[PDB]
Amino acid sequence: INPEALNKHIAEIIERATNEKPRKFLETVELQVGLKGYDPKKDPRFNLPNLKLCVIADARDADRAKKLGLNYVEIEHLQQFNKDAKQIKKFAKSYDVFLASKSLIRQITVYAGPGFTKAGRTPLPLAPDEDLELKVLECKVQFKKAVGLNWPIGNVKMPASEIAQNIMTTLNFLATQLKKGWQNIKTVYIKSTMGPSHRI
RNA sequence: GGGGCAAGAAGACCCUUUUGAGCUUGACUCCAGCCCGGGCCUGUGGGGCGGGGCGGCCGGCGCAGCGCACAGGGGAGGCCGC
Repeated sequence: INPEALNKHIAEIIERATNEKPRKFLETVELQVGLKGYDPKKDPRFNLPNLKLCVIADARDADRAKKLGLNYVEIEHLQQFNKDAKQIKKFAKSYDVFLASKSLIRQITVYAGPGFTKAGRTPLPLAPDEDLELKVLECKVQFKKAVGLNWPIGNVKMPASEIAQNIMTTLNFLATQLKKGWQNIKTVYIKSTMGPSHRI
């Protein structure tokens, strides 16, 4: 049950991995959970709660975004969205997670903001005075029709004790989401990006 | 032998009764009988198939695109010269 020993090995295999390593300990850690007593047809589905967010925002949010290092955009490609509809698929893939503006809600809501979600991207509302900076820090369950759920503990090189806190939070939450409870999950795995999986 | 509505015989016809019986069925509720399955009786052996668990490995076409994309993640570089 103790996941600490398997986490302790993670640093050891990291030695030969190398990798792209953006704010990663030479890789990204993952939690892969198998499932039992559940199928896509029935409905106890629940959606609940380096890394990046697309700052589709306005003045000040843009100024902090260049200073932080996040891409910032407004009406330039808003109108160009009318010119190309593939443009909304191109920019949704361009940013794994997105970040809308509360002030700039007006322009995207009337336009391609739900179009962004047609490909599958909904940006997160941000007034510039509210800290776009601390929203990054804020950054889940998704049974839907997927029986097998894999999430990333993160490109975390942070202490293994923090790593085990997140390995636990997801796990108690997954059971809280599963009607049987902790006995609806067949397997729990912890692994490096190109490295092998280790159990709980 | 006309009458004594002469005598038998608490009409056996037909009604009534929360009164019966015999028979019937595809009435309601059932019982023997029988058929069927498993347990017990009930020993001493030899096999074979299938499930579950494990456990290797192999696969999967609307073409749009680059081709059969099984999917959930990681992932821009690893370790394929990819």
